[PDB]
Amino acid sequence: FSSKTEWRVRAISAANLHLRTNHIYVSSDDIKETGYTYILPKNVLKKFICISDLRAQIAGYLYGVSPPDNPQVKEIRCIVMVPQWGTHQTVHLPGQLPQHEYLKEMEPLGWIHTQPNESPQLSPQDVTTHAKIMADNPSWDGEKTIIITCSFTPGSCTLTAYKLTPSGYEWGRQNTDKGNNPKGYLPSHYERVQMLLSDRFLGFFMVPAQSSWNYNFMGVRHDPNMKYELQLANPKEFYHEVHRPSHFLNFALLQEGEVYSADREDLYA
Amino acid sequence: APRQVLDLEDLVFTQGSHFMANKRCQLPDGSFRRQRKGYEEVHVPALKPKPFGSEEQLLPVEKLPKYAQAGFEGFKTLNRIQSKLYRAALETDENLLLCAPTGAGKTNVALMCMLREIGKHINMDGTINVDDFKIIYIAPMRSLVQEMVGSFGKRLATYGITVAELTGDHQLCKEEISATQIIVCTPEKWDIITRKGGERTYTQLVRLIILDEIHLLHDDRGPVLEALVARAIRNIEMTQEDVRLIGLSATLPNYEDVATFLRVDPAKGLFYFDNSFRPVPLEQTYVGITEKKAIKRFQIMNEIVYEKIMEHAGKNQVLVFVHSRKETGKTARAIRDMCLEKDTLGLFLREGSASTEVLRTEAEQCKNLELKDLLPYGFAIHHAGMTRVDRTLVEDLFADKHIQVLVSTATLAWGVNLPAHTVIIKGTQVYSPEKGRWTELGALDILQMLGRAGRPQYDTKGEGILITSHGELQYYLSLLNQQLPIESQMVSKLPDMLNAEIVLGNVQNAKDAVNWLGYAYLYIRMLRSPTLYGISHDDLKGDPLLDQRRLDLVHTAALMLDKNNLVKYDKKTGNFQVTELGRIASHYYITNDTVQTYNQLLKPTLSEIELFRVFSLSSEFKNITVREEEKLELQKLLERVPIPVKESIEEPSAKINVLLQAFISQLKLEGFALMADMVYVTQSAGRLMRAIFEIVLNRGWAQLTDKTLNLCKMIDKRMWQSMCPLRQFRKLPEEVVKKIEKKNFPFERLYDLNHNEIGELIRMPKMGKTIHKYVHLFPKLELSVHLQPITRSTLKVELTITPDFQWDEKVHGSSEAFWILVEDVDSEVILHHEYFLLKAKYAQDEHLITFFVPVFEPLPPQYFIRVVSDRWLSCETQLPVSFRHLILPEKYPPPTELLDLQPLPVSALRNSAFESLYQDKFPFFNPIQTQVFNTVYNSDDNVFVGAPTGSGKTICAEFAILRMLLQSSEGRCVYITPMEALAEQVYMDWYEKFQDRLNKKVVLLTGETSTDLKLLGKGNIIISTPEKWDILSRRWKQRKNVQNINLFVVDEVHLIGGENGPVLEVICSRMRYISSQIERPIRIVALSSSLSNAKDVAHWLGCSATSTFNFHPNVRPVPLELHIQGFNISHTQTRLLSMAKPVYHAITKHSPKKPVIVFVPSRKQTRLTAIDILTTCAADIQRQRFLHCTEKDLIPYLEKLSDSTLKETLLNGVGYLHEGLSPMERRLVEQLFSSGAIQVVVASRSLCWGMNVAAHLVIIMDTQYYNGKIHAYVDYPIYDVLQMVGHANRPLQDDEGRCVIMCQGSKKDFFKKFLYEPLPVESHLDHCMHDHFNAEIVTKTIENKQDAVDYLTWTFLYRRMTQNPNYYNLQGISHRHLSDHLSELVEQTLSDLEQSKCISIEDEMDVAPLNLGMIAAYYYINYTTIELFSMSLNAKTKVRGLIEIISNAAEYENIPIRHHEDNLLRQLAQKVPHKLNNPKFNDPHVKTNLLLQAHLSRMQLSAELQSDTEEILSKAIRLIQACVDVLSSNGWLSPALAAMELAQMVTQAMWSKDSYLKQLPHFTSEHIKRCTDKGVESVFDIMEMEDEERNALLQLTDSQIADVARFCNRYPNIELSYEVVDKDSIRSGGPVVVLVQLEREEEVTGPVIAPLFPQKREEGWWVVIGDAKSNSLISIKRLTLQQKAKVKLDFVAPATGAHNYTLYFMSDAYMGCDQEYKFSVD
Ligand SMILES: Nc1ncnc2c1ncn2[C@@H]1O[C@H](COP(=O)(O)OP(=O)(O)O)[C@@H](O)[C@H]1O
Ligand SMILES: Nc1ncnc2c1ncn2[C@@H]1O[C@H](COP(=O)(O)OP(=O)(O)O)[C@@H](O)[C@H]1O
Ligand SMILES: [Mg+2]
Repeated sequence: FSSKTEWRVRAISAANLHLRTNHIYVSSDDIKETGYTYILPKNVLKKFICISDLRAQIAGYLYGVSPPDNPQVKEIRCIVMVPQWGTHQTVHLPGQLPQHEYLKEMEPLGWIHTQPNESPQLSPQDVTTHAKIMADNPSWDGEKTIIITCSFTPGSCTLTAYKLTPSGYEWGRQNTDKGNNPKGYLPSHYERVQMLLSDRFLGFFMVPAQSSWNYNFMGVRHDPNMKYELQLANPKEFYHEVHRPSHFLNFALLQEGEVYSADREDLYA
Repeated sequence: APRQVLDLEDLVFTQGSHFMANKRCQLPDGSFRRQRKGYEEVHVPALKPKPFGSEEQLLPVEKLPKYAQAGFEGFKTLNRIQSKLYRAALETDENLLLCAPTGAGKTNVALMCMLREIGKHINMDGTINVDDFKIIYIAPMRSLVQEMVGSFGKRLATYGITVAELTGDHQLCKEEISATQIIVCTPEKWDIITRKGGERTYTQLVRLIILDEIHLLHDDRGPVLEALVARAIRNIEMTQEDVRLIGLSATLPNYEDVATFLRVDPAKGLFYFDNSFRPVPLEQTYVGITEKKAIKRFQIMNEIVYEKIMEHAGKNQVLVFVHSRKETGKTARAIRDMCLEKDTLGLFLREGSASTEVLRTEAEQCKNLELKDLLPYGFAIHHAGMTRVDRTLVEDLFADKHIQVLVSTATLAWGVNLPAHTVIIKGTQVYSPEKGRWTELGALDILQMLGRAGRPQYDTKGEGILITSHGELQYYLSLLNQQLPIESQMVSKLPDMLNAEIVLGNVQNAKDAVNWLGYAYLYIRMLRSPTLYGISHDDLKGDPLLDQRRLDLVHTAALMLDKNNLVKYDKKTGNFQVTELGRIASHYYITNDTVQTYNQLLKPTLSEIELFRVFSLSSEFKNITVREEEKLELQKLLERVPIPVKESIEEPSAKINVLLQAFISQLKLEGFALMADMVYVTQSAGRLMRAIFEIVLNRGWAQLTDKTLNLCKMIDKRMWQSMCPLRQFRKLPEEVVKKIEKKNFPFERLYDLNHNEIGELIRMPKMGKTIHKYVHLFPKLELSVHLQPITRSTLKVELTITPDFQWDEKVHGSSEAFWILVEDVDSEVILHHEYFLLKAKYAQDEHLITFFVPVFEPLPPQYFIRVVSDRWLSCETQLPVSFRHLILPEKYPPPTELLDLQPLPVSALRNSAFESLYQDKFPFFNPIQTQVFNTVYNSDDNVFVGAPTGSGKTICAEFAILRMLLQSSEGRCVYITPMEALAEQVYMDWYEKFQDRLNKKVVLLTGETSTDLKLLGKGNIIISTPEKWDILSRRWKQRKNVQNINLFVVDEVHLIGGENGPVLEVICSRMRYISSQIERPIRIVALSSSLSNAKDVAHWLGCSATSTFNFHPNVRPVPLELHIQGFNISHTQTRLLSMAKPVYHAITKHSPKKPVIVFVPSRKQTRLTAIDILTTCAADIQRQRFLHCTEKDLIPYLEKLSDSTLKETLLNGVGYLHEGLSPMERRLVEQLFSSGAIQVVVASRSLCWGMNVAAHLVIIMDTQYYNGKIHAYVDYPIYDVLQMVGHANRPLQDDEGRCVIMCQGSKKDFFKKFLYEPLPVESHLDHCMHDHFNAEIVTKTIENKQDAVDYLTWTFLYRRMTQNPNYYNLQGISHRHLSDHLSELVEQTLSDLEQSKCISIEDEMDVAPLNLGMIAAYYYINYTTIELFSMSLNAKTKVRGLIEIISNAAEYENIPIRHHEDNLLRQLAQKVPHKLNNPKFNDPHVKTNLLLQAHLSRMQLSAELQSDTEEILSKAIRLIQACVDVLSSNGWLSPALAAMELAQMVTQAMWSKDSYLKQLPHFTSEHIKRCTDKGVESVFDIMEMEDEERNALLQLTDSQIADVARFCNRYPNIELSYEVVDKDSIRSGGPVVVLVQLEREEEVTGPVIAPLFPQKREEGWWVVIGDAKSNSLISIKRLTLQQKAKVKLDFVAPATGAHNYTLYFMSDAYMGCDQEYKFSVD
């Protein structure tokens, strides 16, 4: 980013993200039928789209349970936002997975992220990210956890859901190179999975304890090994004042400017 | 005739206050025009003072009244004009107008007008007692207000009267300025503050308002002053209470018009003085410049300045007023460099080299400003900008004449007062950001700055020089000589003025609007100069009164307000209706174009980016434009702002936006134009942004109300949130703040750190302590919540706010404001919000707020409860309220349908004798009754009938009663109501319905066990209240009269829900248990209001669903129209006051000609509201509309009255009812109302229950009331409200009944939900539990834990627990869930009961009652009470202790605390016999101690607390006796005997050491002197008296002597005989038996005579034995005798058998019958 002009164009843009919110598409494609099927409550989806930005990927972590007596469907009941920052093609979020009390009741279902340009494939950066989570986390089950990619289409939003195949998981555990075309990448690595939106139940948010989630505007304050706690509260928007301290901390001024126009007229209170 | 629309644009005056209505002017005498090249110059000489009139002298400060003289010190004589009008000032309330030139000293005239009022309230032994009056001083300028409060304070301080500026934000400082008198303010301040209502708490305490510099009428600001005064006058006409008005003006024509406006009688009230009365004569110089080109002009004026200044360069003083900030010093240095360019000519401003103190100007060298350059020479500069103190240091320098040239600004003339020999006004033109352009300065600005010309002391005559543009040269002559008309700019503002008056409710319709405008200055000006104001003389003749013009006028305003949605007004009715948008508009003084711009622009989804733009679009900024030259800087500023403007390019929107940001971001601006502009924008921004917040909050859109309140704070504090909150404490160093901002360490993480750990972060440890102070000074709340579901739709929330911060009134001040708002799942919608305000006193006191919130079909994971400070930035606490475990109640089945039946005639019951008590009242039973009839009458089974109050269920009960009547001659029936008032109300009816007509005896239960027992069993129908029927019937196993009852009736069973509900529940349950054991069925009939859960109640009380009738509130004999009126004012006084007018209107609307009842929160409020109804009754031009008979008819009724105001209120048809009224007064008022004589009655809330007179319309006013105990207001209990509502029923006549409920904003939705729906009812037994288990264990109804659980299953609690488990904190709906719950319950109840030693728990299974519990159960006393007793009473306790111990009793915490009872009880406690140890005066235990001592000292108090005293006394004796029992059981002689003594002292109302004779009636204290001097010390002494000296002692009166004789007969004459059985044979451990034998020769008749006691009582006696030497109670017994007794008591012999003891004998009532006999055994 240009860090001056680049900030503002996208900033007055994102104030319209809520317009997208009511036009969304969902990939319908061939159902494995032996697979799990994930239901995403619409409210969290709306809010998640609304906090995002149209260039930097933001990501969120999925937490849910399967409804009683129906083990093959996973309701996503919660999204957790952790300290993070994006690129246009990927997202850097820390090594620690969410730990918190409200979360103990549910299982992790993977993660969801915004995707500035729509691609009909799981980006190598993703399969690599996911495998590398999975390597370090037994908590995440290969077969149960997914990557939901939410892409910004014109005036719209459109989303797909992927699972790593074991081929993919091994490649990704192995993979170093984060470029858009790493060696040995294959369409054999991922698999699409069945997902539905729902108005039947409401999902909720988990959000960083002492800060907010969006570190894009401080990259030096973000570290892979950084630790965080959580709370029950909603995410602030991308360009929210808090995510942007450096800019509100731009004041170089001498007080005596106030000497000029010392006619104080007030008369009201 | 129909109105016509007109254009208000061409009808106003542009360039107001520069108007110059006259196009012709005048010379003064010696004046001449001399025109030079490029400039005309006009000269007028000084005026000639009017020669002193024949025998006219000045008045010294001696010869005017004694009191006022104080505070005039330093001043020996009065000014000529002051001396002229002082007489009318202090001797008359007649309104004043003075017109006198600047310098005449007008203030000190008005001061006197104040010293009169200050004198109107005075006392001998105290002076100027200050709560009677407040004065309002309106001054035109801010500096002037400041300095005025400054000097007024000093001056009036001798009186000790507190005068302050009103700069207050409304809410924090109201309660601050409450105690403030003579408050000074700008007209505007007064107008907003009146529009909000901050004034309406002040007014009617205002006898005086000063309008200072009232010629401001001519300014654009004029309409404000016009709005003030108009309101004041128009208001006085309604209230009939008057006010003095004192106008002060510069000398100008139109004086008589301003006189008419102020309602000043021209005869005695008008005062005029021309320009000759200026104390320092003024020679006027005016140079107008003809040059068109400004470029040449900015030379010419420079040169005129130079020549004029060199003219005075000799010994003299010049002062230059420039209208620029910077040019104060740009004008100087021009004069300097010119004098240097003059070859050192003009220099030597002194008498020599060293002379005239050039070392004064040189030695003052180093200073803050640019002065260091100018000061070495002859001149300097002054203004607010460059320095603070050096301004005062320059003023000191000018007064002492060390500087003869000073260039400055208008704020110097308006601020601290110093004159100059000659002053020179450069240019007269200023920059108006409001107007967007340059304009000539105002009238008052020149008048003020040129009225500074010449000194009062060091000067002979003053001159002044106005350098202006030739075109305006005429204008400035019409001013400074009196040629100028004062005209009103009112038309421009007319739409905004009208709104705010509708907003205050002062104008309902078009007519009231024309009436209002008839009070305007513009009205008298339109009358006396129509030619100027747009009225041709012919159509003026056609409408002389201007009725049709004032109707046309205001019609356009009405249309403008309608089109912008401030008002909904249809042309047909002519009526206005206010909208919330309108109110917001008025309250923020924002124009009606801006507000509609906000209405259309503002949407829920707005970003900050957009919020700013919408702000920028405010119509208030319409004239602001962007100049080419500044567009260079604006761009830079545009890239240095945090919030993107980029939506807009360079246009006004951008300029305004970037400006606001610049101000918040704290940025200095190079251009002057931009600076002034920015100032305008930011000053208006507070009100603007705030009105946005208010709007967007009322809508409920969460996110944007956050963004907007935060913006508000950011404007107020001048910073972004991203900056450290510590900055709002200005006390802090900047570098330290910046240092803590350097490292990012989140602020809320500062609380964990101590003083050292703080300093370690920024490595500045020296600061470590101070920082800490601030961190804990920063307002912090912690909050807890208790949540329980009410219905599937609604949850109840109890929020507990606990202050976490250290209060300092030099920071937090008198009050701190917080918004609590509960937001929905996404923090999207605000489900509810309240304004919570924590006062100074109550920091550290946890406040409890209770409110309900809705829930919706996809039950959400949680709500959020947010709390945020109003003014404080970055100060917030959020509380997730999680529903993850919530279990919603079962949805409630539909109410049983009201069948369509042939309405049942009274001819149904075949009994004629029954028909008789109905037929002559009503022809037919209502559908409810007729549907219940066959079930309740022709059939024997238990029924439940719910129908909303007013449905006639009483006679439904009477049906069942009649059935029982047929069933058996002697058939027995018990009837219960939860309200004692309602009980008496039932008894009065049923006694005539049954005992009178049907011969069947009817009774009403009372306090005493004995009398009550005797009562039932003689009666067929027993009417009682739950407590009376608990104590009796707990023991039911022994009392056959309890068991044999045929019918049992519970009325208002929904009352189970409320407190004192558990007792009701427990007695119905018990009733069922009895019917279980008696083997005979006992029919139960229960009556409730509409109940959603009626099924449970029925199932509990054993009604089959087929006999259950639960009806919807929409089924009522007489339909009800319910209306709810929300009021957004949280402060209760203001709210209550501002619903006064709506009350009257509610009558005139809903029930103009029909009976009306008004319920009020306060005992006293009833009077006040009756008054206000009458005073606003006059307004309507309609007097005594509520009186339906002539005054001659009311006289027989009014003869019976004490209350004097009640006579008045009744005379006009109102009247009131409350606690203090004599029962005769009340009966009378009720009679007058029901008979139809008076149409309206205002009644205390307490009387809602026991009131036997109904109405057509009922208006509930303000549903909260005041509780002294927690010092807060608390809502009316819902059932109460429903009862008040049910009080509008008139089935005999009306086809409808009406109710209006005026309540707070918060409480609106709650009523909207729960008044219409049937009500849910839950059990409270779980909380109030111990007492009953104890009592029941005592009866051996609970023999062991199992019996306890079983007992639980008979209750309503048992029923409800599984229905709505989350309410009872039961976590599951399962079997073992409920089972485990009840188990844990009896477990802890029995444990807590065993800990208290009321029971013993054996093996862990069985239970038995112990001593304590036995007592408790016997006297019906709370268990904690007698536990307290158990740990309190000791061996050495005596009456001093017994007073406080018996006071702390639980039954005495029901005693409440009223408005300001903290001073009252202190004043009483001062004078009582026993003082207390640091007592809190809001505590009811303390209050009952003091009331009790008061009763013992026979002190007569107010009837208010006297009622209270009587209630305490009612239950006192029981407690006392319980103490006797605890003490005797514990084995202590002295305290026991003393307690019996206390019983006696309470009975006869006297202290322990006192005359025993004072028990006799008509016996004074002065009687005791001669009685004791005679030698007669007791009643046994006056027994022997024959009829010779008996009445011949002191006073002889046959009636009183007989009244004493009956007492003497009734006084106990009792002879005992005591022996020890087999005295000579006694062994250790052996039984000792002492037999006592009582007899009485006194005639046995009647009860104890003790007139000072509310209860009738019998003679109780204790026969005690004890060894008095060891303070040991050896034995005891209790008895009631009546003419014969035999009482034997025994104990266990100690030691060897050679011993001696004491026999005692004692009463509970009479003093002095106590008998001791010391005896020896062996
Ligand atoms: N009796 C007096 N003795 C001394 N000074 C006086 C007296 N009466 C008035 N003044 C002077 O008059 C000035 C008051 O100005 P005034 O004409 O009251 O202004 P305003 O327009 O506010 O009424 C004060 O500076 C005061 O010094
Ligand atoms: N059949 C009837 N026709 C007209 N009015 C009735 C009838 N029955 C009762 N009322 C009126 O209803 C009032 C009491 O209403 P009710 O519902 O019985 O009291 P509650 O609600 O306390 O049980 C009485 O004042 C009586 O005048
Ligand atoms: Mg009743």
